[PDB]
Order: sequence, then structure tokens, then C-alpha cells
Amino acid sequence: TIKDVAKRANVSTTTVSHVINKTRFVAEETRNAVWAAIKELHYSPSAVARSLKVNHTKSIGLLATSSEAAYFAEIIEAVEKNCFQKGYTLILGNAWNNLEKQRAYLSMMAQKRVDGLLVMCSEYPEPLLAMLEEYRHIPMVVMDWGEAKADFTDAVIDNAFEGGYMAGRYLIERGHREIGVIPGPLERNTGAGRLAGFMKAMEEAMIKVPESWIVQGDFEPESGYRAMQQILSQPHRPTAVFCGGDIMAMGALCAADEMGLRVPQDVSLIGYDNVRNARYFTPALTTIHQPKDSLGETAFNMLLDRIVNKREEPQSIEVHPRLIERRSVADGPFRDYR
Amino acid sequence: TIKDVAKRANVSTTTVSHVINKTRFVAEETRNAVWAAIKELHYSPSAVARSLKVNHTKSIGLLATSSEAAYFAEIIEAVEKNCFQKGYTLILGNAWNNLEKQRAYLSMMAQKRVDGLLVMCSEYPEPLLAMLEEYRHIPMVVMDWGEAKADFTDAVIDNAFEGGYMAGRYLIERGHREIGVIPGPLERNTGAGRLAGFMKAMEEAMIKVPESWIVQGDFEPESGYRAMQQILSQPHRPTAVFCGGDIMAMGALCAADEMGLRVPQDVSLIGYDNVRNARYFTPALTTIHQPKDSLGETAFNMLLDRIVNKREEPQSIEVHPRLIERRSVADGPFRDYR
DNA sequence: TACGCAATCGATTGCGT
DNA sequence: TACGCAATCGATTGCGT
Ligand code: HPA
Ligand code: HPA
Repeated sequence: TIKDVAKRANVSTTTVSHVINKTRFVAEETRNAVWAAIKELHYSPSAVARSLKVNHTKSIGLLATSSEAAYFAEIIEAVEKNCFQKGYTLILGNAWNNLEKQRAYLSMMAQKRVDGLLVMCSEYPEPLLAMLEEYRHIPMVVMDWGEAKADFTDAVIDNAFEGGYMAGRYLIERGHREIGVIPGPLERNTGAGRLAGFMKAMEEAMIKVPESWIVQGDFEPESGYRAMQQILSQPHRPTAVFCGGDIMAMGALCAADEMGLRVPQDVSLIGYDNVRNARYFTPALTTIHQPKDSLGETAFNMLLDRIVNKREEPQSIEVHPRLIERRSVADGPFRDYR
Repeated sequence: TIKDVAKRANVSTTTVSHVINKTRFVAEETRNAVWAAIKELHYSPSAVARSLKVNHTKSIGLLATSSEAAYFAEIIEAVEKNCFQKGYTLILGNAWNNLEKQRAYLSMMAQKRVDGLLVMCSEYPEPLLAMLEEYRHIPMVVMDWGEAKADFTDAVIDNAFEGGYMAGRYLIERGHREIGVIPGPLERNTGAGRLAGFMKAMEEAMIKVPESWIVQGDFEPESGYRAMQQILSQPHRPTAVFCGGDIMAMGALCAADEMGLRVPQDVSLIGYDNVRNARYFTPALTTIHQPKDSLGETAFNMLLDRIVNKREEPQSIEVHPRLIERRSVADGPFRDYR
């Protein structure tokens, strides 16, 4: 088809090319003629032909976990923004935390020869770790670790620990001493990390959280429900609860409200993520806000760097969470005694 | 690189090829040798080289509006599922309801030569309509119209009208006669369509909704807030409100709760979408459920059809909404008089 | 029997004139 | 000056032997 244009415009295709990419000077008329032909033939040059020659497809692969989850969703849209903004195309793939699915996705990506890879798999067993290395040749950045687990990738790090710590303290400083927690999967950073940060703050306070008061969630609203329910279901109940993520949090609000418990008057609840619509939770949710957009953009940027500036040494950028006060938290019994 | 494999295995590349795609019989040993080389060289065959020859990239383009919105998000994940399931790769692009962005996205897609196109642009002005036709050559299906607006595409249709109608009736049959509505953008199907279905039911009932009682939303929680607020802010207030989408609905719950209004005891609220986490709204939201997954899959399927079975005649499949009773609705003053 | 030769898909780009 | 020739990127596939 490029031959077709050339022919119409009676010039070599080489010409057609250069004019199409202003890659060397071309006589006005000549230029015009080509643009003309280009238009009548209704010409769209093949990127694949081009990619074949130039050796990069101007496309990036996002090997994600799930894309419906608010948290996820939000990050993704960000990344997309950035890609578009710099001419990259997004290939979205969800491995659902399934090795086989992930091996598959990975392979198609290499095959389609994505310029770089954005990795957000949530959990990282050695088998997953291993696979990834097999493709160290393709530039990648993991956006979901607590610290850098490998030498062959870039990494953006969220400080989940300090975020949890922030959550504990607030509660502490607000009058609370009987607290409970519903964490996300321990096999994840946003799970374990948050918990542990939250647990340090407690030890520092000589606060002991009885095990009947800690209940694992899976970042899903339903899990949030069940936990809150198992917590308030007990003889002795905490006066405040720290919930690992806003959506399970939202799940937690439901239950309370269902047993006729009051928020925050009967229970204060503090979340984690500051998801786009947390403010509209009821009550408006107080939570730790995670920089999702920066989290996206920042990742894209390291990728581009390696890609263009051909860096080879893995890097790692940290990002920081921060408390957002809404109305799901109330003074605790010890506020006055501080 | 295919030459590299061949050489290692001392066979023509033609061989390497056939064994790689079991496209003709090959001596075991021969086969083995190639697999061997394939492994040592750590070989991944280029899809782009391949695509160049075979003429289809096994990739599909989703020209969407926004991907963070719950409704959207949910559909997208679906589509992705389907693509993966049949070896297609997803290129996600969000035009934000911006012509220029959409022209751009469209063009890159043609260029990257996507096998087909999934279209979800929300609003369709002639300029957008026009652009689309320009690419009638690439197979596409619009997943967001009320009826088929063009002869060059397939279309999946949701019955937003009958959905709205269902919403009105329920309210009617539940004792209500003073109702208000906060619709989404009229420039959209899920906006206008829902409204009108909802408005028919009302006329049929000889119910008149005073204009101070209808307030436009933009499908976003914030909009939901403001509207509900403007509605309950009045001297005379409805006893029931129909909200165009679950997220604005959620927005509506906030406000009420903020002015100390009760749901559903002071106001019944019925939504639209049955978004994944509507049940965990508080109270659990009664709403019309839209078949998102079928909406996805069904679209993918028409695409594949045109694609593979090389159909040429546009088709159109309808899908159906259905009421889901939760707890945001209460009997109205006229329930007993029916 | 089981395999290979050579042309081809659509672009780009180094030498030249 | 302003443009063109021919080789090339990595695969596939129709004829043959
Ligand atoms: O893995 C996760 N899933 C959903 N929401 C989350 N918020 C933090 N981590 C997660
Ligand atoms: O355009 C829309 N946006 C968000 N949610 C929606 N639910 C139906 N239509 C829409």
C-alpha cells in the first residue's frame, strides 16, 4: 500500500516515507502530491510493518491482577493516561493471581514484543518470581512490592508500613485502646505491610490486640462484612477498627449498620486507600490515602527511562501515603487522659 | 532469530516454522531437535513478523470512555476475559468523550491494525459518527446505543427504556406518587433512555413530576450528592427518588444522611446498574440490574463473528435489565389504596 | 517420505547521483 | 539540490524433489 501511494504521486515510496515522517527535506509540491495520494487512497501506514523494521512497537504491557477493583481500576486509568500522553499503546492483561494465566499473558506479551512491562501481580511466589526473570530482557517495573525483591526490575514502593503506623497512631491519639483489625491477604504488601505498620504503633503503645479481634479480609466488600460481623459478634468488642482497604471498609460499615451499630458513635472505623468514592461512603470515610496517580505515572516514567535512556541498573522510587480525616472516627475513652 | 533456531537444529527455518505451529508433519527427532534449539536459544517468535505475513494481529481495540467508573470497569473486565479466552489481546483506550483524543486513539488502532474494535463512547455527535464510518473497514461493534444508529456496525442494545419503566412502576406499586428523578446526561442512552422509560410509567399513572424535582447528574457521586440535596432542599419534597445510576445513588444516600434524612424511612431511593458493590451500600440498594458481563461477552461474540465468519451485514442483539429488590425502598402513602 | 527454496507481507534507511 | 535503489527486519507458504 505504501507502493500504492508512491505510484499515485509518481515518486518513490522512499519519498512517501520521508514525507510521512518528515525525516528529510522534500519539495513542497512533492510533499503535497504525496499528501494528496495519501488522502485519496485513504492511507494508514502499517505500524506492524514499521515496527518490524524499527524494532519497538510503541506499546506497553500491563500485567495486572484484576481491573474491576476500585483501587486497581484507579491506578490503571492513570497508567493509561500516561501512555497515551507519550504515544504508547496499552495492552491490558489480568492474570487473576493464576500462574498459568500469568505465564500465558507473559508469553503473548513477549511475542507481541511490548516495549516494556508494568507488573502488578499482588502476590509473588518463587515460581512467579522465576518466570519474571526469564524475561528480564524486556524492561519492566513492579508497582506492587514493599521493597525491591529482585535485581532485574525497577520498583516503585508505597510505604504501606508507615501508612499502617499512621492509622494506628491516629486511633491511639484519639482515645482508643481496644482496637481490632481486618487486614488484607498477608501474601501481599498492602496486606502484611499495612498490618505490621499498624502493629508497631500498638506495641509502642503497649496495646495488645487479642486475636479474636483480628480478622483476615481479601480486599472485598463481602469479606469486610463477615469480619466486622465476627468482631462485633463477640461478648467483648473493640471501640475502634482499622480496616485494611476502603472497599472492605465499606463492607464493614454495612454489617454494623445491619446489627444496628452506629458509626462512628458505636464503632470508629478507619480505612485504607482513599478510593475515589470513599468520601461518599456513609459516613464519609476517614482513611489513609494512597497516591495512586503518582504511583502510576511514576512507574511509567521509570519504564520510559530504561526504555529510552537504555538504563540497565534497576532503580526504585518511594511514594508516600497520608492520613485523610473524614467522619467515621470518634474520640475514644482515653482522649481526655492524654 | 528463527534462522538462528533452524541453524542450531540443522534444518530449514521452514521446518522450524511447521514444528512451531504443527502445520504439517515432522519427524520426531527433527521435531525434538527444533524444540531443543528453541529452548537453548530461549526463542520467542515475533508476532509482529507473523502478523505481517498472516494479516491479522489477534488483537482487539476497546475505544472506551473512562475505565475507572464502576459500571465501565465492570464491563471492561468482562471483555478482557473473553479476549483472553480466545487468544485475543486487549488494547484499552479511553477517549474521555473528546473528539481529538478519539480521532487519535482511532488512528493508532488502525495503524496497529487491530483485528476488530469495541466501541463505548457514551455520547455520539455526528462528528464522532462520521469518523467511525471512515473506518468501517475495520470490524466494529458499539456496545452503548439504544438502537442501531448506523448501518456499518454491529450493536448490542440494553433496553434502558424498559429498565426505567420498571423503576417507575415499582415505585408506583409501592405506594408512591410524589417522585423525583436525577438522570444521567441526556446525550447518552443510559441517560435519556432510562429517563424516558421512567417517564412513560409516570404518565401512565397520571403522575406529574414537577420540574423542581428532576435534577441532572453526570453519573458521578458528587452529582448525586448535589441533586439529592437540591431535591430535599425544597419546601415540598418527594417521598421517593429514582436515581439514574448506582454511583450517583450512592452519592444521593450521603446527602440525605447528612441532612439527617432517613433511608428509606424518610426517602426511598431506587438506583440503576446493580454495580458489584451496591449491596454493600447502606442501606443495601434496590436497583435495576444491568447485565454487564453478557453485555461484554455478547459484544465480543458479534465481533469475532464478523471477524472470523467474515460477516458484512450489521447485526444487533438486545439484552435485558431486571429489578433487584434490596432495602432502600419503602411502602408509600398509597400502598393500601391499591 | 519428509523436508527445503524462494517469494512475499509493508514498511525504513544507507549509499549514491 | 532533491530524490531514488536495493537490502533488510522475521516470519509463512506454494511448489517441488
Ligand atoms: O490487592 C488489593 N486489592 C484491592 N484493593 C487493594 N488496596 C490495596 N491493595 C489492594
Ligand atoms: O455513562 C455512564 N457512566 C457511568 N455509569 C453509567 N451507568 C450507565 N451509564 C453510565
